[PDB]
Amino acid sequence: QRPERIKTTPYLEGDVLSSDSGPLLSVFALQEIMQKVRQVQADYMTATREVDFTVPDVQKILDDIKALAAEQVYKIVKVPSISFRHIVMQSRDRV
Amino acid sequence: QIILDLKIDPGERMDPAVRMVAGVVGHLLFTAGGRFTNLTQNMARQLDIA
Amino acid sequence: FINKRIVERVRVGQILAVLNRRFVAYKGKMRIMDITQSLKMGTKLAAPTV
Repeated sequence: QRPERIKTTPYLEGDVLSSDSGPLLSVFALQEIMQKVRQVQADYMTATREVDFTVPDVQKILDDIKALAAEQVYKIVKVPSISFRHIVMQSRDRV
Repeated sequence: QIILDLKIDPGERMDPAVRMVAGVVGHLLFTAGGRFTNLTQNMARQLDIA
Repeated sequence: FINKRIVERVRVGQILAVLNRRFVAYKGKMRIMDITQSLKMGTKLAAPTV
């Protein structure tokens, strides 16, 4: 419905090669970054602390963050909690 | 935020015309100065040689 | 007769008097990597043929 996508001449019409999206490209970028450093450290001897360069699932993290917005930092009750109690000794006028 | 460099593979075998044509294409496809850049300096050097 | 000092009787308060050398150590969060073999990583460019 956008005016930019209206074509009145066949100059700009061509064949569809492939598709791409957001999450795929995010995961792809993370994989490309991790693979390079892993390969470089494999090809030459290195002295460093050991770190496993894995790739997480971005979509699950986004879903968890989205679900985190539905939590409540307060509670609704009918009576407040007890703050003072008493101990009864053998006396009858002092506690 | 992301810049490009050239990949070197001994297993790759290609016609030299591909490299010479990519030399022309790179100057029309990329930005290499002023306010920002898409390329490293070595990549620009290789494109100039091509 | 050898002028070097090989064995010497010292007091217990004198033991830590041999600490007089400057040592430099690299942080464990850094990395040290030997890239000598990287100087032979290259590819030959073939000339156009017939």
